[PDB]
Formats: sequence, structure tokens, C-alpha cells
Amino acid sequence: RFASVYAWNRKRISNCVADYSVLYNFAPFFAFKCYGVSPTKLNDLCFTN
Amino acid sequence: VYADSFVIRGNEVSQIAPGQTGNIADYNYKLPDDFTGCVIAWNSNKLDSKVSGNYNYLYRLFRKSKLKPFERDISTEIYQAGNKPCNGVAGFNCYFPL
Repeated sequence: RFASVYAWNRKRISNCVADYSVLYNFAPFFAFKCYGVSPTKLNDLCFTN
Repeated sequence: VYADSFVIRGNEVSQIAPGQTGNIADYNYKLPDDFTGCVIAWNSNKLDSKVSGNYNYLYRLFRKSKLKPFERDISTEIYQAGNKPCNGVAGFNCYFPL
């Protein structure tokens, strides 16, 4: 279950290994717009929070 | 002068433009960012449709890599998804691209 619209369920991801390929298990991807960074280079990057 | 003619649905007619992403604009036909020319679209439902329907037209939905501009990708290659190395099974986790 997901939350409502006015009260979103914010979560903070702590230190871990992030694989930006498991999310591709979802097929449709009606929109995958990435603004700050290019999606292709999403794997070869490191983030603070 | 080059002319490319084909048929699409209305909801994606806005998708044929430089610097735009989606399903038709990424898996079927991508224009260059510095493209020059014109685009024309007209309605053809009344004389290009059947009561039972027409299944002649198919569009690609899954592709391994992004399509470079002006590159036809006619290839009946079974999609590889999941962890099962399909060898032509065309079943679960291996979809029909078109």
C-alpha cells in the first residue's frame, strides 16, 4: 500500500550498495525523466544522502 | 530531400520532435537534435480502419539499448529479462518486443 498525495511517505536511504538495475524489474516505466543526472551514468556515481 | 511516411496513434503524435523521450521516440524512431525539415500529420481513421480491426501495424516496446538517430531496428530477437536464458522459448520473462 502507498500513502495519500498530501502526506507522502518520505524515506531516507542510509549507507548501502545501490544497484540501479533491480528497479528495471518493473516493465512499463510510463515516465523515467531524470533531471540532475543522466540515467545511463547512474551506476557509476556516489551520493551523500 | 528525404521523406519518411508511417502511421501512429494520436497520443504520441506530439512525440516526434527533437530532444524528446518516450516509447515511439526512443524504441521506434529518434530524430537528431539538430534536425531540419518539417512534419505533417492528418487523420485517417475513417478510411484506414476495420470493424474487427487492423493488426498489420506493430510497434516495438522493449529494447536493450537506446536507438541512435535514423537507425531502423527490424529484428525479431526475444527480450531477455529475469534470470532465465531463453533460447527461443518466448514465454515468461521473455516477451515479444512488438
